[PDB]
Amino acid sequence: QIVLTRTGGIMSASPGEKVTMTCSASSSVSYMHWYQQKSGTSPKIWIYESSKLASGVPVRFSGSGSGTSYSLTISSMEAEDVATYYCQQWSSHPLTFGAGTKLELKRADAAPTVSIFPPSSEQLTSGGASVVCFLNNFYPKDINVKWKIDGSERQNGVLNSWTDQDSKDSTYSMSSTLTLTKDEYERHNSYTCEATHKTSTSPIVKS
Amino acid sequence: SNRDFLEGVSGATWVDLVLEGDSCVTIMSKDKPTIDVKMMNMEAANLAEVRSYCYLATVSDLSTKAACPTMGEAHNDKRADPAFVCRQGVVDRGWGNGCGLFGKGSIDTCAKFACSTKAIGRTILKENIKYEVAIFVHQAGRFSITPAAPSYTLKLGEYGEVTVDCEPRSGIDTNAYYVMTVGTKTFLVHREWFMDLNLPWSSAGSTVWRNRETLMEFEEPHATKQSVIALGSQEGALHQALAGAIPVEFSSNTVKLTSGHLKCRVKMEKLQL
Amino acid sequence: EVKLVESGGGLVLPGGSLRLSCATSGFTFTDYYMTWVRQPPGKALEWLGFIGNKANDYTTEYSASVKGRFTISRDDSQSILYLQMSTLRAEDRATYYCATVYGNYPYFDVWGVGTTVAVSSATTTAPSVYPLVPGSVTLGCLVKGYFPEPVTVKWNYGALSSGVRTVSSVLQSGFYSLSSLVTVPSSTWPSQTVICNVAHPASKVDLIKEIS
Repeated sequence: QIVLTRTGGIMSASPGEKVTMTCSASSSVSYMHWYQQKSGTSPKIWIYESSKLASGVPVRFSGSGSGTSYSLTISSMEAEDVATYYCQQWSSHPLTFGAGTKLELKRADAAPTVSIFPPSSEQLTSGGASVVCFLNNFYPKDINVKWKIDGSERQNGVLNSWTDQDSKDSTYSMSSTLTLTKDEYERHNSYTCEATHKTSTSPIVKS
Repeated sequence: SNRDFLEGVSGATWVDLVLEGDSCVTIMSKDKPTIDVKMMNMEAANLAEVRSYCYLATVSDLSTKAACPTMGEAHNDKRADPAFVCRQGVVDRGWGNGCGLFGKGSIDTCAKFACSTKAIGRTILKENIKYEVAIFVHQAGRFSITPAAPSYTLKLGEYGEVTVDCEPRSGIDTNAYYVMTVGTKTFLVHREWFMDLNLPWSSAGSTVWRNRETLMEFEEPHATKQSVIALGSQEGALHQALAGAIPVEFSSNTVKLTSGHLKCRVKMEKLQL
Repeated sequence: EVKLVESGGGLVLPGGSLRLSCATSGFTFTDYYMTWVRQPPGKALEWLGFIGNKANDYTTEYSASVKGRFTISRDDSQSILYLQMSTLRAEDRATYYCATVYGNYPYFDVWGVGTTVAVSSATTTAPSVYPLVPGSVTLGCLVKGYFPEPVTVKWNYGALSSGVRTVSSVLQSGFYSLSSLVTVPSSTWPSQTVICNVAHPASKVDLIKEIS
């Protein structure tokens, strides 16, 4: 089988900025197609027969390629171009896709709008509870999140949910949740969300 | 020859007579002169068109659209023009002709249909059939008689005149036969046999030939295009399967027959002693 | 325009079978080849097999991964595609897409919603939705203790669709957990209907809640 190893696993690009991903093939090839998939959406055909742009596709995009080396390039990066891009080969059997190149808009920063919600009584009924902090619209992605048992860094029972780049404003969002028991509400009193980023000198704590 | 011989009528001003495809009849009497009455001929007047078939089409304006596999149903744009006959087909395809996938590609072939020779079929009835009836006196002259206006008064001058009522029955089953015209020869086709022929046909003053494929060969496909021809003359193979019909002459928008006869009342009354 | 709506996704035990459907509309089905592609929960993108049209003897071709296991069939009479599946296992776990094929040099142009295929022996479970009430203003609905994925949340019956932030869900205790938050002017609360629709295709249920 002919394997399509994609160059540029993930990458960021500032608006107006020219972008280029590579499709390396483990064997000669006739043509290469490219698909665009926006988070949630099912793929879309975009570049076919190496360089012919699908319909609806902005003239900004373009594809070159011959033999084993192919690439597509966005002339001037833009927010609507934010997605994963896959290359397909046709010259041989079976049909092959690449792993995909994630394309992120490198925009301006934003304050992690931290929030929290007390354990909804519903589960406090049979010994069920866990505090959950929330961290919406914020850039860049990089962010350390922490809880504390009255000064005690707690890591046992903490799993997070890193979401993708919102399409309407290119921002992110995260969610963290502490867990061991529920019989532990009166068993302790100080809870914390010590979120640290680069859009604040002092690590945000809204808890 | 078939010059029959009668006698006025028992002290009356009339006679009832009958004629064949040729026969004439002399009518004698004491006082009034003798009158040779002949049925000269009968013809069909102004025949109207009912359906003309083609027997030598012309094919022009070729144009075959195509599509690989995975490119759906090839559609020829001319398929929107009535003058064109189109036959969607299928053909081998592959790399060798700009397709990345060997398989049956769609194809649509179009060609204009034109007619070069029509076999015009015509019809007749009572409102158009004439009957030549010559009349002599011992001076003469002829005339025609229709089922519409059967009678007729002939002024004979110093001899007098004569009314001639009539009943123009014939032999042919009117509204059961048609007047076919292949080439120059004209024939008499039998009702259905006519509108049962497999050929392209116009209708009543129509410009729309139907059942056209009959005369054009869609030849072996060919990735690029597809050859289409028109079949040779049918005149030949139309005369061959059309000799049992009645050979006739369509001389000048009229038709000579034979199966006819008149029963006429001859009002000799008006005749001078 | 074109319509490619998959159907027949659910949870099945390691070895079972399933027949996936792709009801199409907005075009002449028979005329076009057709294909199935699956996307694993890992982004990777696997072609499975395609099936020609009538005039091509319904020619089919399958990937090494599907030899024997599955076979694809075409209901040309109703514009329907099927992918009969047998003896599933860990790898077959994915989201299965149904696309038409097109172009001189074939490419999958119009894909479809996709449909979710989970393979495991664990048990179905109706989630535990709770009221994430504000202790402007930001609310939401917590959704824990459920299996298998996916769940579906909405607000105001699909109406309210701006400021909505329904996060991803992570595995733990053989369980999925997803959260959700949305925001409106602190002036229109609680002066308007605050409801979070939450459907669970696994146990075929819903819970029209309301965060008072």
